[PDB]
Amino acid sequence: GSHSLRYFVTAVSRPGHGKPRYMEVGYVDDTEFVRFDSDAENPRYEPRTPWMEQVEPEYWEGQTQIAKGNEQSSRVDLRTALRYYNQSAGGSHTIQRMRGCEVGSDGRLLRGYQQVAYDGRDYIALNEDLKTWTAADMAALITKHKWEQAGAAERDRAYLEGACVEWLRRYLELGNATLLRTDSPKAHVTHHSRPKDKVTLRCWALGFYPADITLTWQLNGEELTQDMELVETRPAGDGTFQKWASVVVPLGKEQNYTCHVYHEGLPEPLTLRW
Amino acid sequence: MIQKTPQIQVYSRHPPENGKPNILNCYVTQFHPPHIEIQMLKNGKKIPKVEMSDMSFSKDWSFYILAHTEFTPTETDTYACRVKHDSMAEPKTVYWDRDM
Amino acid sequence: IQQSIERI
Ligand SMILES: [Cl-]
Repeated sequence: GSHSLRYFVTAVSRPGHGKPRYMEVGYVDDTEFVRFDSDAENPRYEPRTPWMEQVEPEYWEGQTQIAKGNEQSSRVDLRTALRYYNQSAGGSHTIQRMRGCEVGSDGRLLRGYQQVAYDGRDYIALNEDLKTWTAADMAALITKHKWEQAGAAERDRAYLEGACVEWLRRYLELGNATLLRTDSPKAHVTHHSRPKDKVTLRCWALGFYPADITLTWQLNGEELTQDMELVETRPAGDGTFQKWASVVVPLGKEQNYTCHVYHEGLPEPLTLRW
Repeated sequence: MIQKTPQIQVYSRHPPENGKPNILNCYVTQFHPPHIEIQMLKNGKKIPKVEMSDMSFSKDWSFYILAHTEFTPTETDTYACRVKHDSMAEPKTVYWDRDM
Repeated sequence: IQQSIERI
C-alpha cells in the first residue's frame, strides 16, 4: 500500500483572553500518534498510541523544543497576518499548516506537502516540484518572497524527501501490529415501514479498518442514486469505522434490492438482501 | 471570515443492547472557526465530564472533533448531542436514534 | 519527526 506521515498545526488568537491557543498533531496513515498542546498543565509533545511510548526519551524533549519554537513563531505569525491584511484588532483568527510526505510501498516519495491557511482559506502552498510556492493572494505574495529569500523551499524539500520518509519507516515498523492490520466490515440490513407504502432498507457496515469503504444498493442489477442516503464514514472511537447507506423502495418489493459492501479486508465483496 | 456549519452524527460504538454498558459518540465535522461548545444529554440533561478528542482539521482545513461518554441504553432513556457554534443562531440538537 | 516552521 501507500503510507503517509503528516503534521497538522493550529494557532488561534484570542485577544484579551491571553496568548493564542496552539496545537500540533502527528498522523501515521490517519492514526494520531503524537500531539503537542499549549493548554497542557506542562505543554510538550506526547505519545498518542501505546506503540509510540517505546521510543528513546531523547525523542520527546527535542520535539517539544521544536514545537515551542513553532508556538512562539505562530504567535508572531498571527500578528503578521493581521498586519498584512489590515484587519481590525480584537477578533479571533486562525493559522493552520499541514506538512507531510506520502510514500509508496517501494519506499519512494509519491508526494510531499507544505501548505498554510489563514482563517480557513488557502494561503500558501509548496508546489509538487518541491521548489516553488503558490500564493493564494496579495498577502501571501509577501510571505512567498520572504520564503524564497530565506531558502525555505530547499529546507522543506530536504525534510520531505529525507527525514520525513525515514521516520515514517521507523513509525511503521514501530506500530507494526496495529497500523498494518485490516478489519473487514461486519454487515447487515435493517428494515422499516414508513408513511404510505414505503419501506426503508438500511445497509450497515461496522467494525472495519482502514476507513475506506464503498456501499452501494442495486435494483435488479444496477446501482441507485435517488431515494438513497449515505452517512459520512465515522469513527467508532476504538480504531474502527462505521458507515451506512439506506434506500426507499416500494412495499412488497424489498427482495429486488441488494446491498454491496466493498472493502480491502474482504476476500471479495459482500452481497446482502432483506 | 467564511464560517462553515458543523455537521453532526450521534451514534454508539457498539450495536446498542438495552442494559449493556456501551459508548456514545457525538461526531462533529466540517466547521469553522474552531471554537465550539458541545454537550451530550441524557433525558434532556447535561451528562457530566464527557471526553473530547484532540480537535484537528481535514485536508479542506475544516475542523472536527469526537465527543464521547459511557452510556447504558434503556427502553425509555433518550440521548442527544447539543452543538453551539458561531455559524448558527441557535444551538443545534441531534437525538440518538438506535438504528442510525 | 516534526521540523521547525518558517515565519510568515
Ligand atoms: Cl417497523
